Amino acid sequence: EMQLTPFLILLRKTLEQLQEKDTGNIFSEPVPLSEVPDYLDHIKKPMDFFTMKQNLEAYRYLNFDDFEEDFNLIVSNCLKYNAKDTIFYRAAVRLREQGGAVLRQARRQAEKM
Ligand SMILES: CCn1c(=O)c(C)nc2cc(C(=O)N[C@@H](C)c3cnn(C)c3C)ccc21
Repeated sequence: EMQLTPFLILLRKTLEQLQEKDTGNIFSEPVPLSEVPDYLDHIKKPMDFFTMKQNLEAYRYLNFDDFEEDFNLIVSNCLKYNAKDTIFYRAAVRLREQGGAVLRQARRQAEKM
């Protein structure tokens, strides 16, 4: 199959590209429960890009689909929690669109290895 090191290099680059699409950095860190005290009542598995970076370096993404699954959680959690008329909801829609294109290109690179 493929070697670990180039795959992790690719995931690192892809994660950076996804964060670049989050210009407000609203997905960069876990949603602050100090300010959203009911968040865990609705969201079973919080996700954010800092947690994704920790998972990456902890060797918890060994295939592309697990990495993409956690990105999709960032999006879906935000769509679930926030009303449609909020900036947060619309930011998740835009991230789904822009991040999907980043991910399709990165997957093509993974399939080259
Ligand atoms: C879009 C994801 N997201 C949500 O889905 C919901 C429901 N709330 C969010 C709230 C913040 C947030 O509070 N950011 C800044 C003002 C702040 C204030 N104090 N602290 C410690 C921080 C980080 C960020 C993202 C959020």
